[PDB]
Amino acid sequence: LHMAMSLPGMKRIGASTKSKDRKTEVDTSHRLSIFLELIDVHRLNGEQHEATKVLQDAIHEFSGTSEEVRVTIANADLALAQGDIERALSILQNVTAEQPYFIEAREKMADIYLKHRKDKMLYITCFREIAERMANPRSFLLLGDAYMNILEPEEAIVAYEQALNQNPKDGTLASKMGKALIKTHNYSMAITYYEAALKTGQKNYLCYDLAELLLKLKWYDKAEKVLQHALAHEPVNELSALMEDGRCQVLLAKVYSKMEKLGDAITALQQARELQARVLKRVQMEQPDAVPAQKHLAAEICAEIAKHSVAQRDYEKAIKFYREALVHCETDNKIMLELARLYLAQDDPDSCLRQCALLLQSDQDNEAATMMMADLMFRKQDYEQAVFHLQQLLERKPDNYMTLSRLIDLLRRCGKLEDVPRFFSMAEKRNSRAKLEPGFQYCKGLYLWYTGEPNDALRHFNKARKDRDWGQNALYNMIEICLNPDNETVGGEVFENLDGDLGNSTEKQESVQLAVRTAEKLLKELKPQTVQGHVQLRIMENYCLMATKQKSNVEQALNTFTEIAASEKEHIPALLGMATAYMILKQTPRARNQLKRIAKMNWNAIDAEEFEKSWLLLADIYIQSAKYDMAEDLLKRCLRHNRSCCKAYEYMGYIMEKEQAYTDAALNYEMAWKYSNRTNPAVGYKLAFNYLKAKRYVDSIDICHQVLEAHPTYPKIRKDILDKARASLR
Amino acid sequence: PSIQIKRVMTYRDLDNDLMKYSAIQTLDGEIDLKLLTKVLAPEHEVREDDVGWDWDHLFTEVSSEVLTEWD
Amino acid sequence: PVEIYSLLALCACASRAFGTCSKAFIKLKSLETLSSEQKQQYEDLALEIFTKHTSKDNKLPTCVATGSPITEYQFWMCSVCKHGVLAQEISHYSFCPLCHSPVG
Ligand SMILES: [Zn+2]
Repeated sequence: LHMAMSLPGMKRIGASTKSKDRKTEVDTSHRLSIFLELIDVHRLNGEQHEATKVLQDAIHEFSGTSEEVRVTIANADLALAQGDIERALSILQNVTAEQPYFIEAREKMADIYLKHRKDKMLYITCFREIAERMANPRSFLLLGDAYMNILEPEEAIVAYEQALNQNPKDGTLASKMGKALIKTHNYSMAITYYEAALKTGQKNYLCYDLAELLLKLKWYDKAEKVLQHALAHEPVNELSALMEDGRCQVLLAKVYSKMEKLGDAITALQQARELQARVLKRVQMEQPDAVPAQKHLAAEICAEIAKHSVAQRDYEKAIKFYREALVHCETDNKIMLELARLYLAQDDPDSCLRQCALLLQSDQDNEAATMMMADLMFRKQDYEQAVFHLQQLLERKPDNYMTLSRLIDLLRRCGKLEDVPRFFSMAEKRNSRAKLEPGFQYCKGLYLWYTGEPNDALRHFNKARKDRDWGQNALYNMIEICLNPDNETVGGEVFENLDGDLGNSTEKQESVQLAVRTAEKLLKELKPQTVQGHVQLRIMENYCLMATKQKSNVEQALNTFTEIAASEKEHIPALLGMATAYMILKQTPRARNQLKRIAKMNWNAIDAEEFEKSWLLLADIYIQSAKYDMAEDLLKRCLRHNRSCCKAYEYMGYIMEKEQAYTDAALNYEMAWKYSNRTNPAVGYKLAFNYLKAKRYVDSIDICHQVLEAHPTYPKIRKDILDKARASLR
Repeated sequence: PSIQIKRVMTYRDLDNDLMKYSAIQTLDGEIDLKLLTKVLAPEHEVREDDVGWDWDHLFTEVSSEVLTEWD
Repeated sequence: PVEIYSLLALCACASRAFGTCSKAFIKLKSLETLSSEQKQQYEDLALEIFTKHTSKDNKLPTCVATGSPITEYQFWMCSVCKHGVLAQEISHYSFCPLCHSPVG
């Protein structure tokens, strides 16, 4: 700045520097900027006296000039530096309307009143004086902004209307009107104002505003009519008209999608794509500013076209349009994710892996990309390295919870839940309140449920039922737990025939009724957002009807499941529900045929639990029909796809018992006993019996002690097993 | 205690809270205000009993709870 | 500010004060320390609320006990916190609600 001082003309501008070079003359604003920068730098340097001296120099030099007011503002700033509020107030009060930068000085007046003295009335009157002394739209708009800052929306709207009356059209100002009216939530008068504007000599920008407003608050038909009326214009070659038509076409396509007309939406999106193609051709040379925005808009248009094609189940054109959108914009993570998800949907692991690798190269964490890659390589049955990827992501970002949830699911299918708690450790280490995080609570509930303590898992889930994201999944899990806590085969009768008298307790029926009531209460809490959500809600309402154990309700659920299956082809949950309905109502051969059909389809990463229930029920049917071989095959299949399915292990133990495979039966029963958290005394009875038969007396005694500690009243175990094992020790 | 008893108790505990706080949780019963209720605090947290607050005991209490919270 | 105005909006909604409710969401949306997703959530909730109902609505010292202004000139005053409590609610408290010093 001192070198700048030595620059020609930087000493007393107007000192008769007869250089005859009035083309490089130091502009007054530039010189004032130099001096103010020097003053600020010296103030940062602590040279308060030197800064004051330079300020006095500027005041002395620039008196009578246009920029002089700014100097006084800086002087007022110095007062704010010194804390002398009254001095700054007086200095800015000296500023009059005739001088330039008056609006800045009076705005600083208003800011000083607002921040320090908090005089709302004075804050209002400052802008009122601004408006009165200079009756221009700028002053009125500033007054409206001031009112909106003091939260007086009605007077703000009045000031805005005065602004838009001072200049009757003013162009952009009119649009501001609507936004003001849309910000104060005066929607009805906003709609009336848009209609009044549109009625006479206004361009389709207000048409776009009215269409957007009508879409926002659900009047689809009026928005569609307005959009069609505005789009009836001739295809003008003007670039601005092209952009306006493109955005109107996109909004109309969204309107059509909202009101369920897919073909019309696709046609509108195609027209928008053509318009955006013309725009991209023109703008690259006609407007350097809009090139990235137009490219992104074209990418969004292509993405929407592909998404609606997916909704129409045309996957090839969807892939093509995602490729086009990625060509338009290569940095769109959402489009990359959608392309990977479709590649997974088309059962093409290679392309999905390529997209996941590209996305992970783009961003290392990218939780969802980790999800897709881990699921893909889990389909490869490379469990250890997928678990490694999830564990690395979690150890890098312990705050992550959805990754933690998928890790819990993968570990459960891997039968390695023992490593689950340690993650919680550093999950607790990052934040002392992490126990209050909904995601951590949901993951903890999932782990507890998978280990076989439904009540405490449900309690943990409760704290996450109110989350914006985790709420829906938490409610789903609570419904599943309440409807069937024992995790037994719904409709299966391999062990129900073995539970003829144990199920006669009325307390069981009372608990079932209470759980059904609680599940029905929880159903009202759910708020489905898409058609899939409504389908899921209907499916679980049908499950609740099944749990009520009312024959009319069961048959109604059967009819509803049949209707849903007819509606959506190859829908696995619907098939499982209707098959269970046939099973319970003793339509056993129909259930057998249905499960034969179900087993033909291959397992997927979304309906795994439905697949496991289906396979378990089919194994039940086979065991009932004495088809041990294929039941064993299906049970091995289920255990291959999940390594901690207690019911599958119990079935295997029963099968090995039927063949007197006492060692294998004992191993399977032990595994089931361990994974059930020893809450089923009958399994312990079978396991102790199998140890006793296999001549392993001490292990039988241990299991008998465990069962009796779990249930001191459980009969037929002291004598039939424990006493006989004790007598055979020597 | 009976397992069925534990299940019944859990179901009643879950049923309690929803109707306990539906009075202010939602508007008119159809609009859910979970977005705005997040800044509220538990009932017992905003209960104060009329007890003298001497400097020493209050300081010791707040110091102990801060040390427990701080890590 | 976010906690203050969220609580104010909640009170307005629970007390049928929709004018103050609108005045609350205006500042809540206009707050500069909010994420874009949070702004969208607030805007959507306000849209639902104000489609359901109309947005239009229907210093003195402050009493510590109930926040109402102390209209009366004679009023119980604390010996420490220097903030008054109304004569109709002094007898209820054995210590000053603001500072928990003994009443007197
Ligand atoms: Zn006091």
